[PDB]
Amino acid sequence: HMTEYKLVVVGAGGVGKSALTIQLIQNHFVDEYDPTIEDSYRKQVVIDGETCLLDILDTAGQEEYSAMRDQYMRTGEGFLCVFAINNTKSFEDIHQYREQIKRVKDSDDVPMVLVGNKCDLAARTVESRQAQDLARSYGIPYIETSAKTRQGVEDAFYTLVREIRQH
Amino acid sequence: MRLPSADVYRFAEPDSEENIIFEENMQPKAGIPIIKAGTVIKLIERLTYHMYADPNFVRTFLTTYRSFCKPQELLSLIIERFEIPEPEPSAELKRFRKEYIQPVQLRVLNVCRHWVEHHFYDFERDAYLLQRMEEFIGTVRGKAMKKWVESITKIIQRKKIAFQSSPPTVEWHISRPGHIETFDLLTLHPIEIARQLTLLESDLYRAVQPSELVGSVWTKEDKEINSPNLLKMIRHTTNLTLWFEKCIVETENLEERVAVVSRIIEILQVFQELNNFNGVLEVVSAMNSSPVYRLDHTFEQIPSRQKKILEEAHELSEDHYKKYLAKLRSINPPCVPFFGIYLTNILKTEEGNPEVLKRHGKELINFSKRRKVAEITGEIQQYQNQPYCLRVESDIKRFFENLNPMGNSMEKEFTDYLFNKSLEIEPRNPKPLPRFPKKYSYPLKSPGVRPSNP
Ligand SMILES: Nc1ccc(S(=O)(=O)N2CCCCC2=O)cc1
Repeated sequence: HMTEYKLVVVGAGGVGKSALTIQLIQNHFVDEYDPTIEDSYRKQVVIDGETCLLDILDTAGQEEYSAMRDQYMRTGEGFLCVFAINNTKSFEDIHQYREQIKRVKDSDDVPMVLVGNKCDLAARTVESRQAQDLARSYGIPYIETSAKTRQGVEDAFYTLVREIRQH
Repeated sequence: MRLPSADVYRFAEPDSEENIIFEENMQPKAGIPIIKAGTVIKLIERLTYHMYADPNFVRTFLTTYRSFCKPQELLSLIIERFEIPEPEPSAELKRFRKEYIQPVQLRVLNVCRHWVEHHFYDFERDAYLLQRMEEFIGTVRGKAMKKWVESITKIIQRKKIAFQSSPPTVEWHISRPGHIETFDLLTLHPIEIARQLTLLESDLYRAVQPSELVGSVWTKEDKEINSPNLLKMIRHTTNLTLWFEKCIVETENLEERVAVVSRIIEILQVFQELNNFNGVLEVVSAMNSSPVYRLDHTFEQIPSRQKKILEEAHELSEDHYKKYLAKLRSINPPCVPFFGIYLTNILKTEEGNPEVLKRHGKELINFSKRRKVAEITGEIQQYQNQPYCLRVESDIKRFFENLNPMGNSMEKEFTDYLFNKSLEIEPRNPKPLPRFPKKYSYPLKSPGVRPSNP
């Protein structure tokens, strides 16, 4: 069988976090998503010559169920920690998301990427250097993505698979 | 038919690829085409179509129109639709009045009636919208319309003013009726804890309206204004999960903690039998939490039957809720679904599909996206109709409504307290297992989950 990677998207609600996985799964060119089917969260990809399947969990909309997160944090193999570049509180929330994941995994070395998402035309409040400094203090990569153009989306998920592979 | 010109009546402009598009299939039971997209004028024309009634489209349109059309703009458009001029000049005028004017005017009143009956909150939130509706309904003249005009006035006035055999006997264990001061996880009867929480959770589930969900409003900055019932339902769930975790880790004596965990799995069994999936997942989330999941000495002592009950319950959420979904589909009401799945599906449907479609450079409202949202809200509504045949015990209810495990602590401080309690009661290896004194003066033996009387 080809390797299956269980990926988990974590981050603040209300700031377009769902666009990351939606854009990955959409071929680009097609704007017609059904979240009720397997193909909406399972994607066969080829990364550095090696074929694999990405099984992505994104519970966007369920952030108020704050006592239900430990389950997916325990099963997930890699985490995309997402904040919106126009929302400082979403950036400041990353620290606790990472602390929970570490606690649940019982480890300081968990495959993880920091993702800065440009979710709309509004003004940037988190500079790339602040986000790069935070990512370096955690020992993880930083990737900026655009929700409108799909730029960086592939790189955010592929970099995470490389972190799992190199763990 | 010879309809008037577009310059005198906007809804007479003929259909084209530039103003209306359809899905390939027909409405399953009606044989009616499914609208994929259209200009608002074409959507209003089809909302009040002369050739036939379209209740599915009317229902969907009224549940979801606010993302592309304001309530004040809709009322104008349906009033404009009702004011049909006669074509520029008999046999033509007699058939036009009976096959176009009369049916369109009657479909407008049907939209007004359904609007006031099922989406009265638009009128409650905007008193001037109700003024204009009452004015317009007062101007309607005709014996044909009179009956429908009177029905709308009765719904308005009522909206402004604002059944089984015997339920099972209430179960009691250590705590007796009225001894509210001793009510707790182990002293209340496990059957009755589950019944009362299912009643509470059923009512919280039933109070959630589509106005709290359409447009993903529970995730936006005004969520506390627009989705209060949804957020009360989610907060109760979270609170019960934290209460179960707190009951466990604050029971420092191992034997007592085994009795606590075992009692919660018995509550889970009753939740499973009542089809309270929200309650099942409250328990599963507590068992899967960081403080509880690591209590190996506690789980070692749990009887096999209860380990298997918990394991089948844990399996419901695996693989994107695959087993949960199959099970919810297989059962019939009464039930308490897990709301979270619907929230993600509504949100991802709204964020993953475009608001507008473009055909020959013209913007068409993507109606199919709205229909997908209305199908999720319709599925939610299907489970809110059937109540439980269980009696309310006012004091147990009040006990569960007023639970506050966190107290005055913030979320981080409290979950850090639970985890550090877990570490104290069962230290990480190779620290030895300490012993702790017992805290419960009453017996730990459960009465079981089989009802005590016929
Ligand atoms: N990517 C992924 C991560 C976690 C999982 S799960 O089976 O743990 N799970 C538990 C939480 C709710 C949904 C779910 O599927 C599956 C795929």
